[PDB]
Amino acid sequence: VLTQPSSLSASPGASASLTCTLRSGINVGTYRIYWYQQKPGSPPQYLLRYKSDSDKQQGSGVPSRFSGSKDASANAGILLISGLQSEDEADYYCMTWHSSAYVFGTGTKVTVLGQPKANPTVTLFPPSSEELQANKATLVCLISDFYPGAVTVAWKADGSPVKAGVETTKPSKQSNNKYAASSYLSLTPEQWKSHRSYSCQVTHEGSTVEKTVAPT
Amino acid sequence: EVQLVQSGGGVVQPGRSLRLSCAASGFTFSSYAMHWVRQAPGKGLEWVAVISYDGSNKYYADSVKGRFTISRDNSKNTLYLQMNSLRAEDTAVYYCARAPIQVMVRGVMAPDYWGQGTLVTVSSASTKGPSVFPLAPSTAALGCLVKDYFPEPVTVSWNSGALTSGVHTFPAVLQSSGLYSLSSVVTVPSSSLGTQTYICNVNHKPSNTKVDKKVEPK
Amino acid sequence: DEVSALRYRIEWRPTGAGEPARLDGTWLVAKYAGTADETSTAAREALESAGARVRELVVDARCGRDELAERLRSVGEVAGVLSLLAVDEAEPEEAPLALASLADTLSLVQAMVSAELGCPLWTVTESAVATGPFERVRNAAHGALWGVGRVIALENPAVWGGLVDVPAGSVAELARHLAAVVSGGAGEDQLALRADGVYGRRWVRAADDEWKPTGTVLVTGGTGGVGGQIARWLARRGAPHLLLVSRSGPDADGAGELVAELEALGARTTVAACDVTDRESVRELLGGIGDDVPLSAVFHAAATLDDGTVDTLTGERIERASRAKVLGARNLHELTRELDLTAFVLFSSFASAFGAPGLGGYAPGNAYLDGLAQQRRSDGLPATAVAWGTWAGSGMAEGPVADRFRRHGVIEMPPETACRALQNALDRAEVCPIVIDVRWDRFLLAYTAQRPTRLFDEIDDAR
Ligand SMILES: [Cl-]
Repeated sequence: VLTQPSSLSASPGASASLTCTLRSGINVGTYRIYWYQQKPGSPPQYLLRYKSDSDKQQGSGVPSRFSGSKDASANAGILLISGLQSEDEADYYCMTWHSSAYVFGTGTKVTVLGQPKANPTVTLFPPSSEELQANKATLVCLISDFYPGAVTVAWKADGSPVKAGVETTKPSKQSNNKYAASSYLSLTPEQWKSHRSYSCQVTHEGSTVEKTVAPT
Repeated sequence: EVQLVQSGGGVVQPGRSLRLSCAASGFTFSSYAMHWVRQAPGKGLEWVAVISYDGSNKYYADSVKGRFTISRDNSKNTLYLQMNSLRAEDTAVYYCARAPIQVMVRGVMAPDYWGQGTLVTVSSASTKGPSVFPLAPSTAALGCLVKDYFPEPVTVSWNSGALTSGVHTFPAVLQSSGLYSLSSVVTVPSSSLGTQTYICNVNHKPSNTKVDKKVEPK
Repeated sequence: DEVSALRYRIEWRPTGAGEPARLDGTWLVAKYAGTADETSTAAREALESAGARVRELVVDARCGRDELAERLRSVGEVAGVLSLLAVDEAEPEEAPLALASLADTLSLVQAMVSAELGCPLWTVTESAVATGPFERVRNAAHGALWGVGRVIALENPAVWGGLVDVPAGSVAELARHLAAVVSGGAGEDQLALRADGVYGRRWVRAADDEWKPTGTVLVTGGTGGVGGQIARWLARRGAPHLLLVSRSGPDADGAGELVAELEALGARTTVAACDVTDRESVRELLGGIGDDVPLSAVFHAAATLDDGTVDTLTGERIERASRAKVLGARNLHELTRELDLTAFVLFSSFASAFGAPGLGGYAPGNAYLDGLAQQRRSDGLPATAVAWGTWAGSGMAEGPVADRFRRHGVIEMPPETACRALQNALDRAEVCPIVIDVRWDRFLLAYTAQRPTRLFDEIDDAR
């Protein structure tokens, strides 16, 4: 019923026009379109609503660079973010009443273009005493504050790749707009003590870094 | 300030029932229509239902009509969603959300304030509390490994909420076994490691697991 | 049956201007110094060509009726006045009845009476009437000149010649027909000149789909009188949500009891205090309507004020008395332009449909509604302007005026029957239904006691 582009990108200071298109055979004119912003790990936040120049309202506390309008040609509602800042990266949902229900659009992710590369911070933990005594062994590779959000993670033991026992998360966006991921290598305590040293290798944008732990 | 405190999530078996509640404070509950909205993880917002300020009007999405009942208790400042015949499609974070204040004797408007949400997981899998292990320091990074729990979520604080700077709690990994694990790490000065104490506070509400693990240098 | 006998409409029928003509004496052409030079020229030539002396009478905007009366006593033996005050008239931003041509038409009429000119006034308007749906009313306020002019004709026959509409910006029709019109052969005083010929205003009897209230229905003047009856009717027809508006709102006399009455009839009802002359206040009100009960119909029953004073009619007092009706209508029109309304009903009156002595302060604002509904329909928007007769029961002072209407053959309508007439008018999408109980035997003799008319030539009961 309500169609939004999955992604929209613009550089800081630009005017991002987010569209909310209604099915053909239904006139956008009479619908009051509500707009919500949702940032990682937070509840949606009400921005504004727009039906026409006669009937519109700004959400409490919402900066006025967020504004609404409609494009009758496109049969679409518009959310305009003037003066786009990095703080405005988020998912944006339109919402309206239709029939006997409210319906949300499919959502638009807004990326601010031209942000500087951020190299990953890599922290490696060996199995703890308490876990070995419980007869298990987990190595923990934590990867934070990288940008863009693409990393590859490989583990090696004594120079040789380690395929088995590895579980890696997809990248997830942090509240500062950089990305985080974690990788876990699960071993038996005998496996742990077997090899000489283990390594977590993090490749980001064609640069590879490594951290190493040794049962010794 | 306006608050919507949500209760009643967790695991529920396909076909069975679950009742969510949302306790409201900081405004005159009976003057506001109330919505429920849900979001399956990583997916879009899906409107569920609304109830008018005085409870005489209710509307539901097609996808839940005939299975869910929304209701409110204006003498207890509480909102309810009674969910029945649940399927895997119903797994989501469920948000309480308040409309703006009522002006006319009849009519609803879309939410202007949202609660924090509660995860409902429709599964045959059993609830399992986590094991907590210290990650010793080796600035210095130390932390807390919270392994093998189901379902989400787990929260981690440090020193009962007094330590916030440089605290990083990572999204969980979902293993092939179906169980989750996560890590919480704090970056602290190395000079304090001898004196200052560091405790991670782990909460897995679905299984009533609360653990306070001290993390010392090895 | 009861309902069908209430039903009329205004039509424009082909008619003869009159034969030949030939005028004597001096004709004054009244105009503003700035406007209407081309039409004045054609008018002069057309009058001179029929054999009249013609002199300009330049009127000041919003002039005093006493200096104008002095001027008229000096010019000596005038045979007629042709007014172009409403020709080539600017439309500066103001409330619709602030119109100078309305104010100066009244002062001109009064100055002609004060100065004992002994001659009729003829007023020209430009696209102020539509002879059919293919014509657009250009400025709905100019119909106010017709509304009050019909009253003036009933109060002082000698001073009112008549009213003549021409296409805006053309002189050929006025040039062709003007002489025969003012020579007054056929007793026509309400004429439209068109490229294809001459038309006279006429009353005519008016002989699956079923309109229903949905969402929110708004009633202005909704806390009393006719609007309160409308509220009750809407509640019986199942209006999901009634929004009643008046100046006093929930403090109006009887408002709390009215709300309880409507709740018992079935309708959940909101009452709001709102001054509908204030566009921004109306804007706020419409923005508070919920999404599940969107505004679906407007019933604009805001009444004309009457303070109970009997001064001479002035355009200024008419504009003030009728602002809720007039400015409220225009505000609601502007603010609902983009909603999907099923009905936009303006409450007009027999005061503009045919007029009566004493109703000069009421006809102009109701005439404006008549034109605004036609304009909206030309522009693709829903609109109904119901010219009501009197209503029984709710509202209306008892005394010598309302007894006088009944004596003159206008019988109060039961609210139930009037609302059924409105239902039928809505189901048929009539733009300007007239709904009135007339006893023609009596009414016609009262209406033509001092002045003949052709307005009722097409009604069989009239002959
Ligand atoms: Cl999405």
